[PDB]
Amino acid sequence: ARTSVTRREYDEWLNEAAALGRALRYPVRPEMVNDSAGIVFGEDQYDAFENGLWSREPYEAMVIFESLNEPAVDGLPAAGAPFAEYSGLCDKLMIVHPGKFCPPHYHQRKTESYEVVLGEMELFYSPKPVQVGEEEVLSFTGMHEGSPWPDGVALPIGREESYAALTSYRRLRVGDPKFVMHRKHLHAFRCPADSDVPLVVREVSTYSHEPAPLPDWAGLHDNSFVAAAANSGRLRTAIQ
Amino acid sequence: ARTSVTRREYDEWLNEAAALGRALRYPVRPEMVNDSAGIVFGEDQYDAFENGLWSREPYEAMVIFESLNEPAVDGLPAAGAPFAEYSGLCDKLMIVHPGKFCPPHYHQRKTESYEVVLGEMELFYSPKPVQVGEEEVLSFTGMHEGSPWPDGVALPIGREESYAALTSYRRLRVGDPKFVMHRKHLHAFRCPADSDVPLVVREVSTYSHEPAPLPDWAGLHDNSFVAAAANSGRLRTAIQ
Amino acid sequence: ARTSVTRREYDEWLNEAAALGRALRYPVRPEMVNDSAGIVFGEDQYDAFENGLWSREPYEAMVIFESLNEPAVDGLPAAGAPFAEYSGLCDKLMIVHPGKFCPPHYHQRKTESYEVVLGEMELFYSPKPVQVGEEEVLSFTGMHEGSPWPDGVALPIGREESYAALTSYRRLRVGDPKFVMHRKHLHAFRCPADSDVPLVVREVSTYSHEPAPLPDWAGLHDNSFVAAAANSGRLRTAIQ
Amino acid sequence: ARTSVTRREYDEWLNEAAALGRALRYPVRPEMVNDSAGIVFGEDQYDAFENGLWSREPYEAMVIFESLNEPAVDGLPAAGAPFAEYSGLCDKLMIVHPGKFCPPHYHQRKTESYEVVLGEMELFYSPKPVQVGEEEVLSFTGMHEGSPWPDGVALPIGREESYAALTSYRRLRVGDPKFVMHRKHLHAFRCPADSDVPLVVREVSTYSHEPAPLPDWAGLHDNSFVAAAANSGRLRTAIQ
Ligand SMILES: [Mn+2]
Ligand SMILES: [Mn+2]
Ligand SMILES: [Mn+2]
Ligand SMILES: [Mn+2]
Repeated sequence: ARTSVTRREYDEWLNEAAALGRALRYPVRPEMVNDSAGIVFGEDQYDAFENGLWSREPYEAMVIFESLNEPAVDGLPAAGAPFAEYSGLCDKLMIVHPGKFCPPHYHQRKTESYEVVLGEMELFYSPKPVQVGEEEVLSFTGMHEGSPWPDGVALPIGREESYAALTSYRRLRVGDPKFVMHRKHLHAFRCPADSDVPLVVREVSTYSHEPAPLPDWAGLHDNSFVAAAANSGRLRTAIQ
Repeated sequence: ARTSVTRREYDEWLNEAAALGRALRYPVRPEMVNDSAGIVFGEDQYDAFENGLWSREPYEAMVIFESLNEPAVDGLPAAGAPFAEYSGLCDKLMIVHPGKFCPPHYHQRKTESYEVVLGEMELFYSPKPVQVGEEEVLSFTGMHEGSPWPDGVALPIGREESYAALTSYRRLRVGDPKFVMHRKHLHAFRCPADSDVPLVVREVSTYSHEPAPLPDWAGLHDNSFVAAAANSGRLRTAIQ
Repeated sequence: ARTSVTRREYDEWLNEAAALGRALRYPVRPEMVNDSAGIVFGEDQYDAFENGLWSREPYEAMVIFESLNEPAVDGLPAAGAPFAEYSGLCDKLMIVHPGKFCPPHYHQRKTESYEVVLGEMELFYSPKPVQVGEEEVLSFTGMHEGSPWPDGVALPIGREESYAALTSYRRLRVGDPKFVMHRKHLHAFRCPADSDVPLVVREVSTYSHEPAPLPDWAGLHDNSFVAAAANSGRLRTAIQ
Repeated sequence: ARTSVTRREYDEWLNEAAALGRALRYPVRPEMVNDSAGIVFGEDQYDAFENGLWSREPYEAMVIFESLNEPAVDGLPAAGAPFAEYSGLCDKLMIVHPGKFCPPHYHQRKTESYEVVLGEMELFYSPKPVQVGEEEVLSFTGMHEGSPWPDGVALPIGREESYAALTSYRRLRVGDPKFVMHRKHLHAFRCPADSDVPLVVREVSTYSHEPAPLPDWAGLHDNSFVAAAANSGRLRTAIQ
């Protein structure tokens, strides 16, 4: 069971990913292609590189080039500081290879939108949000129900369970309408294992908190993954 | 002095603009190409169509295809409703022809980011925000100073003044970093008059209020144009 | 019945076409955007501009940006001069708006290939080549049969006849294999009248003779259009 | 000294190259992505894979997706068969990684054109053609002189000499005019070692003879590489 990705493996992975992005017209500047864009969700997932990203095997891994992550604090009424973290502007391109996933997780503050740039995205999610604290929350459009998963979705071994709660399915393609994923909703997507290209999608969402706009913003955790193993990973990718 | 755009003029304008968008890989669906995307800022500006969009003359006009404008209310703490309008997710592509402008204006709630897809964008703005009400506002990164205007920027006749306060300049190109324009800041951009293609840019910003997420969101005006004439226009484009 | 295209009409037509080209990644340099790229096939066809290129009306018109047209004479054996004209390298992008056609014609020397860049191309042609002279010609792969025309192909009024001989149909899309159109074959294509974007296609073919590589190449006519009217046009477009 | 490329190495190499192609809008169909597109020029060059394609090391290797290679025999006068091989239509996209080369070689029949799709191409060539046989050859535009090589062009070890005769230099970029390379001219290009993306270029040339349009076309060799070692390779790539 591999426990890390080699330097060559990582660089080629993010270097191909970077060029594929620019071609697809995304402003990926070298500053952004770094030892953090490449993500492996868990020590169990480093086996993704035992056969390669073109192996078509079910693993939790991806690359994320972030071009923007504006807090949007400036100009906001002082009385809005308490809730300023539920706002903000994040823009990032994500690259997922055939068969690979972006593990089941939900965000307390972040609300995301998806725009397929290349390939097809099989989105999985829970139509019901999670009750984060006894506090009262607003409603409006919520998350619709969606469709039944298509047959044959191979899930990473040992993470089979983390997908249970994500009953709703959705197939987003290039050209489709923008898809909104409200905070507090369990989501996860994958690139069809039999894809001919890597899934590529522009994520326009609210601020991305990653472990100072405001003092109370200091190291906030906004990523909550079902499978605990995934949590010990998103933090960084072990590169030899 | 023409006082409206003919049906053919408008359709060709938005239909070229629509195709140009899809080619540049923006998800412009026909639903979005409507009698509203095409905007003429003021009765004084319908003269843009006397010689055409490729006349290279200084006029205030543009097309905006909006793919997303999510309120981001769902999942927000009830106690955040008062400030929920300062958040939200808007995604739109804008097309500005050579010599044309997006008139001087500022938003009280909206914070924008720019990503040049095609061409070059000559951004003009005021380094100081405006004092909207006696209420207290937050700070953090603010707006940097920028550079002096390049010589020879022809401004639309009769609107010469509205650009005065926008002393800071900036030339954003394809590939450059995401450019953030904080709310309360006077902004305005143009496509260089001697351009060979239309300027095209992806605007990722906070919710765009246009004349119901929450009761108090009912018909909110978040667009404040310097030149009053521009105001009586953004509302709609007179098409014969 | 309009008998010419105005300067603004022409410029806007080729200027939108030019930018759409670069966006689709075709090397359209300004030298190429000239008073010749825009083509109207016959005086009967200037009525295309009566309602516009977005009229969706059946007319023979198009724009052709030629990036290459190499004779490929250098390095060729002296003994090959007689047949050097059937060789050469031409590279051009073509833009056809919804409902418009590229009139029925055949080339004696030129053999073309099509690559759909944007939109869909409805190709019409004759499965049998024409007997040009009593001279003996070679064979090999020839032109396959193809399919029946789909219902509802509106043809330009008065040119209805010139399409008779082109019984074979073919719908080429972006991604499809390269389609080869051998010389001596009657062809003509159009952009589906109900298209949402202009048809755009990369034509890679042999040398394009337009009214000196070799003395005998001096002003050669390699374009032979069925409808006589089309012939007196391809020469130039009447611009006011 | 590695003497072959592993299955995974090969696949990932061509799989990334294939998707990069489609993104840049080239019609790369799966049939085209095969155990031949990936090319290693010589057993001395398999060490390219010891550190990877992103090693930035000087090696002779590349991938070539061929979409068209029409003989253009059909419709040609019987009396033209002797010279039909100097004609034809080849269309292919080529992918060269940072620091890698396309070894010095010349073609007796083929004449090529280059169009940079992505990156920058540093083309090297000899301004004088080679005298292939006592036969007489035609002339017209020939090959201009060009420029001095830029300092610091690292050449693959052991092949340093094969570049000597290619004294003329040229830097072709996206948007530049079509570049024509006449047959009988020694050429070779590379992607700048410090490139951020792989060089990608559309090669539109005459028929590409690879070891039956006409009987005398049977297995013709039109590729003549300076370094002998390169010749024993282009034939096939050793994959474990
Ligand atoms: Mn997420
Ligand atoms: Mn604005
Ligand atoms: Mn033709
Ligand atoms: Mn060659």
